[PDB]
Amino acid sequence: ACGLVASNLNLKPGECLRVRGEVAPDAKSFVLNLGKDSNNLCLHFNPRFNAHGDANTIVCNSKDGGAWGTEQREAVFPFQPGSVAEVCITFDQANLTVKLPDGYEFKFPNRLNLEAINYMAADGDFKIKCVAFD
Amino acid sequence: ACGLVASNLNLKPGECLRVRGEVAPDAKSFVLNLGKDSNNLCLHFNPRFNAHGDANTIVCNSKDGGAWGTEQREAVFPFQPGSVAEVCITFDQANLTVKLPDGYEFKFPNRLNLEAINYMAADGDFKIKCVAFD
Ligand SMILES: O=C(O)[C@H](O)[C@@H](O)[C@H](O[C@@H]1O[C@H](CO)[C@H](O)[C@H](O)[C@H]1O)[C@H](O)CO
Ligand SMILES: O=C(O)[C@H](O)[C@@H](O)[C@H](O[C@@H]1O[C@H](CO)[C@H](O)[C@H](O)[C@H]1O)[C@H](O)CO
Repeated sequence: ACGLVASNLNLKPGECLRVRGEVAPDAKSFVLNLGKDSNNLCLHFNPRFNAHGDANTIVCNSKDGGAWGTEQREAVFPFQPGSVAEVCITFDQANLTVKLPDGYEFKFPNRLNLEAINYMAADGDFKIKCVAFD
Repeated sequence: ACGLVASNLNLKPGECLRVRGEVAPDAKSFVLNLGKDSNNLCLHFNPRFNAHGDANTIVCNSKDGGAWGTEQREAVFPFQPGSVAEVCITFDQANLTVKLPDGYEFKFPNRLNLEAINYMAADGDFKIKCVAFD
C-alpha cells in the first residue's frame, strides 16, 4: 500500500520466495501480503511488535474477494526492531510454509486453493532491500 | 508486460538498483522499463538480439506522457542468449548510469523531471531471478 508492490510474480508451487528487509528501530508493525491481487490474498503476514493491543505477536489471515478470513495467531516472534530480517515463503495446494530467522517456521493453510502467487505487497515498518526467486 | 511489474520502488538519487535474470536460449529481445508509470519512463532499456531489423544492439529511449523520445543506440552488446545477466542502474538529475556485464558502463540523459524512480517493468525473453536495492 505504501511499500513495495509487485505483480506478475508467477511464483509456482515448490519455488522459494526470499525477502530481505530492514526493520525500523521504532517498529510497531509490518505487513507482507501475498496472493492473486490486492483483493485475493492467500497470506497476510503481520508481525505486530506493539499494535492493535498485540505485543510481539505474528497475525496471519487471508482475503477472499475483498473479505478478510479468520485471524490466526502464531506462537513465535523472532523479530527485533532496528535489525535486518529475512523471510522465505513457499507453498503448495494445501499449505503455505513460512521460514523465519533463527530457524523458526510455521504453516498456514492455502484457503484460496491458489496454484500460482502473482502478487506481493509490503507495508508498515519494513524496508525491502532484496527479493529473490529460487 | 508479461514480466514482473514493481511500483513504489522509491529509488532515490545515488541509490543502486541491481537486477539479475536469465536470458532465454532463443531470446530475440528483452525490456527493462524504469520511470514514474507505464506512460512516463526515464529509461526504456531494450537489448535486441534479433528484433525490428536490429541484431545485437542495445536500444534506449524515454517515454514522456505516452510519447516516445529520441532513440539512442549503444556500441556494446555483452549479452548471451541462454545465460544469466546482471544489470545495475543508478541515477541523478542529469543522467542514468547503466552498468552492464563485462564491466561496460554508459550514461543515458535523464529527460524527465523525476525526484525518484517508483516504477519498474520487465518484458520479453528475460526472467527476473533477483532484485536488490543498494
Ligand atoms: O485486535 C484484533 O484481534 C482484531 O481482530 C484486529 O486484528 C483486526 O485488525 C485488522 O486485522 C487484519 C488482519 O486480519 C489486518 O492486519 C488489518 O490491518 C487490521 O486492521 C480488526 O478487524 C480491526 O482492528
Ligand atoms: O528501427 C528503428 O530505428 C525504429 O526506431 C524502431 O526501433 C522502433 O521501435 C520501437 O522502439 C521503441 C523504443 O524507441 C520500443 O522499443 C518499441 O517497442 C519499438 O517498437 C519502431 O517504432 C518500430 O516500428
